[PDB]
Amino acid sequence: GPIPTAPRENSLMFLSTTPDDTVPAYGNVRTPPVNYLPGEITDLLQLARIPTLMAFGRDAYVPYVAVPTQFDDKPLISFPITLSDPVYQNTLVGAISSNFANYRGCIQITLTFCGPMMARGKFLLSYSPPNGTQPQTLSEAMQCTYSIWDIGLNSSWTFVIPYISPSDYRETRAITNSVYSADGWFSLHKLTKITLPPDCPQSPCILFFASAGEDYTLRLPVDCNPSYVF
Amino acid sequence: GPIPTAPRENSLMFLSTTPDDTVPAYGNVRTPPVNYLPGEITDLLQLARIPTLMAFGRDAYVPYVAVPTQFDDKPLISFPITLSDPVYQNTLVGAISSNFANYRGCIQITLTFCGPMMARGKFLLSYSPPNGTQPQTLSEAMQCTYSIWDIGLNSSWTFVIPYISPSDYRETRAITNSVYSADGWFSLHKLTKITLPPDCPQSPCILFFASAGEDYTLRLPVDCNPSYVF
Amino acid sequence: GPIPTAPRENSLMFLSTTPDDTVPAYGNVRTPPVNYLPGEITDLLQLARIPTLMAFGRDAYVPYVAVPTQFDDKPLISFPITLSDPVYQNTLVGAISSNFANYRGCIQITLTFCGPMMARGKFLLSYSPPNGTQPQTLSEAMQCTYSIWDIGLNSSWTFVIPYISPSDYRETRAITNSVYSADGWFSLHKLTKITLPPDCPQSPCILFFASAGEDYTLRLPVDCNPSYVF
Amino acid sequence: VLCAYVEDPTKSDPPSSSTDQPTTTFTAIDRWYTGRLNSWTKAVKTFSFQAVPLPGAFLSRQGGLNGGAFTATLHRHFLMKCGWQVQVQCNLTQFHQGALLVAMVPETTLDVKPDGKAKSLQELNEEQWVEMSDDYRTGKNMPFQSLGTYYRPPNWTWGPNFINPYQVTVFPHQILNARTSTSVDINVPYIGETPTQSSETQNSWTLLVMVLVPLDYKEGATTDPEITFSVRPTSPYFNGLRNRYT
Amino acid sequence: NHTNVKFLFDRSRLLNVIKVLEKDAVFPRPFPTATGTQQDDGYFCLLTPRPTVASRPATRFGLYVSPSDSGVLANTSLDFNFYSLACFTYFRSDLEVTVVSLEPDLEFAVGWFPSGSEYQASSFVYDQLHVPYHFTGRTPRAFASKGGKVSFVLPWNSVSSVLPVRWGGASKLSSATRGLPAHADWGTIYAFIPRPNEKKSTAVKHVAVYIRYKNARAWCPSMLPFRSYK
Amino acid sequence: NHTNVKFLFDRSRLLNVIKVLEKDAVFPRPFPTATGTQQDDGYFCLLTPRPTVASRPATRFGLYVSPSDSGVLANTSLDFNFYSLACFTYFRSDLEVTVVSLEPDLEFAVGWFPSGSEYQASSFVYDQLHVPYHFTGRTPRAFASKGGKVSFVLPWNSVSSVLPVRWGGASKLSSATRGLPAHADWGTIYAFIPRPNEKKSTAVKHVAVYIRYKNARAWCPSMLPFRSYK
Repeated sequence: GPIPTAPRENSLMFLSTTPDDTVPAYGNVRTPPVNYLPGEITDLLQLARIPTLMAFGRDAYVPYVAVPTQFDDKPLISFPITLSDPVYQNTLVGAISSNFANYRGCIQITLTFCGPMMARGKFLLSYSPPNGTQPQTLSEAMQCTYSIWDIGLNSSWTFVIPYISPSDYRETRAITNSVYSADGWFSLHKLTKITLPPDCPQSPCILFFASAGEDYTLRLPVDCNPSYVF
Repeated sequence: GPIPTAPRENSLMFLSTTPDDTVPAYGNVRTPPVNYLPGEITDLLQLARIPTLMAFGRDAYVPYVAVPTQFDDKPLISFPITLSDPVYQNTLVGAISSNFANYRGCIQITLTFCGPMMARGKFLLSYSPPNGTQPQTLSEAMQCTYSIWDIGLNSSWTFVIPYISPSDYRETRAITNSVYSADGWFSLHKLTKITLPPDCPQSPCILFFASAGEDYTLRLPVDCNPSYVF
Repeated sequence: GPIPTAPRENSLMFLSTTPDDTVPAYGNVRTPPVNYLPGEITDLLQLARIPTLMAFGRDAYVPYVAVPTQFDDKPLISFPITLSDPVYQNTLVGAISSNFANYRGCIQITLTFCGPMMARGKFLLSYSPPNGTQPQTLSEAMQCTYSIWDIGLNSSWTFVIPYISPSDYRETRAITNSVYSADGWFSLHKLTKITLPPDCPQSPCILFFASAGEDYTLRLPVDCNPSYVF
Repeated sequence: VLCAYVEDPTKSDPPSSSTDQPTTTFTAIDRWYTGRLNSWTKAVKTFSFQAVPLPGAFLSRQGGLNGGAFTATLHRHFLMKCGWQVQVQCNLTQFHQGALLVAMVPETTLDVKPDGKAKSLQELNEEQWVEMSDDYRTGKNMPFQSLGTYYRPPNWTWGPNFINPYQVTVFPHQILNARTSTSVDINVPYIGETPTQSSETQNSWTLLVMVLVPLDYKEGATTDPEITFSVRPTSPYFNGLRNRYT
Repeated sequence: NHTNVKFLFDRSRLLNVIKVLEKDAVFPRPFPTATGTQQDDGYFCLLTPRPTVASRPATRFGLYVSPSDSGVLANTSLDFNFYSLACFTYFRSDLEVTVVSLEPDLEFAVGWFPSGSEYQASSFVYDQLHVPYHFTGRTPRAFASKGGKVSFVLPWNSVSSVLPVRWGGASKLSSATRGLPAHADWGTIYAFIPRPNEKKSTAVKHVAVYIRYKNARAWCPSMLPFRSYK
Repeated sequence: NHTNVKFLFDRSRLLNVIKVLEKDAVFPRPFPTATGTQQDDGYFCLLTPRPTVASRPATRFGLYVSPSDSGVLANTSLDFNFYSLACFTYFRSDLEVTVVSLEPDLEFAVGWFPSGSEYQASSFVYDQLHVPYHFTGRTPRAFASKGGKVSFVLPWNSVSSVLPVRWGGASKLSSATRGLPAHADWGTIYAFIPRPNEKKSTAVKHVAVYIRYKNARAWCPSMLPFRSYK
């Protein structure tokens, strides 16, 4: 006879993200084949790992950092490492990951010195953990995690920003995210004063990228910000 | 075709304690691991067995019992053995078990003589079954279940209160619970008069605990008393 | 995906005698054991077979039958064999079986002569099938099914009333139940005149019971008569 | 030595919320840190506790608790993850009676003024022993939120960082009785909502000395025993190297 | 095993009675909130057993005794059946939310956004109707039938490993951020009538939010709340 | 794997709020449309994440800022939750349509016609009632219950192999047909009240169209939309 079924309390409820199919209406359709198209994106972490340009206030922002010839004991640029920060809005790290809720991995800033060929000098690349006050002095930059980038064979340096966090994942749209302030600070410092040859232009430009590490992982898709369309 | 199902009389009923799952909305989430935390409470009988302090009216109640030097034929303290009695409200026996409906086991009063070191004496520890009138005389205390606690090597005595009941379980929020009155009476009597040495303080204090035995078992969770929050 | 179920025409119908379970609300309860209680009634035919007293109009009715010394050609008592008859209302045959709809078996009238010890005599025990007129004469009693009960070793006779019926079962609350009238008639006749010794009381009493045979079977529980409570 | 929740609280893996090498050690790890704590007298009532927050004591120096090169390592690393090991001594003689309750309370705000921010060092000297009032029993003194002029301020009647004073023996504890021992020995591992918490703003444990039986001694006998303690972190894992905290 | 932690907290209980949205909401601005801020109060249920105020995690719990007219009253929620049986410090479990209507024949719909994310607060003009941006999104917006109940099980989404039942640190810097965990929540839900904003009614429809903790795991044994002696 | 392309776009989201037909429709005439053309506007939902206008595929997306009286406003749809996470060029998936009513207790019905086909726009006189020709057909006309929801999964029916998220060619010849794909749609749906045209009411009943992309496959990595810096 009839199978006696007791329907549950969520009967006749259309839930949006129900992980199950529905009734096919117009089945038995042979779709045309798509074997000819190359480069199928199986996973959107194939595009967080592609290095895309950052932005810098000096709606006309600048992907590079000008390098003034004045030697000084303060950072040449120092932006905080937060994926809601407006130096990451138009990357592919901070634009994919802003539409999610949690991340875990290593942001990988790829540098590119776009100055002349016979430039010689060193740069210091200090990532700081989130402290109560932003590090400015080069002495305050040596004590953090650093790596010295020379303009030698390395006209392109990929400084892997570490993942140091009291939780397994981080809130990806949050200014604070943690204890008191701003989640860290990358800071490109100039270490020795830069020898630019004459009849070659002074004030070179260093071009910054922002990719993601191989262990970069995301979680919990949220409804995105639809304010790209206005 | 369709499977012919006859839905039951309790269809579209959300019952609170239904022993079954529901539809997952936001699945495929890898939670951060919790292997690092020690001491996972699997079972709340791991905390009924931990000896916690009792209370005594002399909202400033006293965990100990003062011991006056007057020798007397009446109990030094005698509280009834009921888990709704206000000498058990702030233990972990009478606070876990009050939020349930039935118990079965042996309350284990752990004593601790907090007097000076050179005290010498004996105490009698008489548990009585529920009688029509509370036992007061030490002669009325010897005839019940007793155990003689000396201030010798034993400055800490754990008197296991037996479980004698006409039912397999007991109502855990009830003054009466049984035939006429009050479910039993522990009673710490002093047996010999206590020799306290001079230049050591008279009137010592005995500190009482209330744990649960190894066979202590609880049943039928009920909605608790929310009057801790006012 | 979803299993396509077509619910039947009796959906959301609470039927009272549905032979199926329902959702457990407060499960995982270990009940206290009942191994100590003796005499578990598995089946209520364990109490239709226990001989209980009948009633006789002479609300003060009489379980026995007085035996007058007048010898006579008419029955000493003759009640009809119907389980709605008021000589069966307070037995355990006619009180269990009245709350059902059908029966099948042999009513077993257990006699007990409660007179003095030196009584000597015979009794005739004639069950009649349902005839158009009740048998009265002892000559009309010999031609039916009879058995001669002597006051010898047998001061207790269990006359098994046969089951003779045109249907496999009988309506158990019905005056008529069959062709014209009253379903049969047990009749205790006195056969020889009863020798009671002097200085022993005249007019003895015979005590009647009403049990059920070993093949007595019942069927179709109905809603009972709630007029015991007014 | 009352180990907590494990056989060996020294066993501790590095945190899984870091990508860098943890600074597993510093220049003096097999030494204790001795600090003063207020003396216990007759006027101390029942349940008047005294909390020593860890690692809140190495920073504020509660009772001369100088952290040496552990405070100067805690200020130079962001995430810190250690299991503590305290040792409270108190010279209970034969001439005293009473019983302290030395526990290691997980995650409470007992150094917080039931009426403001965090306690100073002078205000820990004025009161000397924090009386178990209705606020500390109901948790009504963990710091209330500044809601602002818009929301009407509710009547805060309860807060989940209370002390039920009759239930403090559930924690890792040893009773400093007058006639069994004179010192306790508690060793606890790391706990926390994360695999490693912060350094400047964590309170994962709290040394807690609670008077269960009030001190009584005869006049002219041994008077007013002092309370010391000795905190020592077991297997720390410092992550996030940076300069000194500002 | 009725004291089993996985069994004891695995049952539905009330958390908050929140109001149902009828327009594009303004999420409550963080503390402190000055007067004159136009926002929508009490429409959001921060899914946490810890005390809340204005749909944000609170340090203490506070109700109202004499709620006079001046000021905006704040929806403060607490899980009364939790803390009376929460003799522990940490508690990770997967939440099961059930949203029962408190309005006769209401068609509502339940949004959600994870721990750390935020409400999307605007509206797009579909067909000259202000359809808000909480009808869409990558997060579960379950829809109820007319007179039905929304039920789904949410995972442990937060970036904390566990939820601190008792917490003593500081999320931001100190001075009244002691004992206030930031990432101890399964998220936040809110009810909305699935009609556009020009069909906003005048009545203020409430709805009730239930909670079941699937797969409860508790760590670090701690206290139970103080019961008074009055 | 929450960044998985097959997992990320596999969830329901809003597309368009279309009006429900109450007569035999006139499908919107192709662009350009002169004034005075009697037709039925905005009743059709062209099922495509690409921007639409007047139920036909559009090049750009355009909303209204100050919708004054002169002219007929046009139902422009866009999948806001798609393009913010569509960092690719091509996208083939099987569509799952859910049509939720925005009218209290509406009995509607959802037509469909494939990619490249057209609406059948006339009426046959059944029993002196103008029954239109969208009650019949070889395409799915799913019928809703009174207050129910229409849901079915549509296949990739179009003659294009994939749907170009970004397209640069010309479907017809040039001069404003650049970037306008012709066969990038799963079809078109429309809601109709299943009553004949003499029972046409006066109110203008809306309905909402949801979309789930079953078995999403994406090719050719490309950009994400530009987020402003204001």
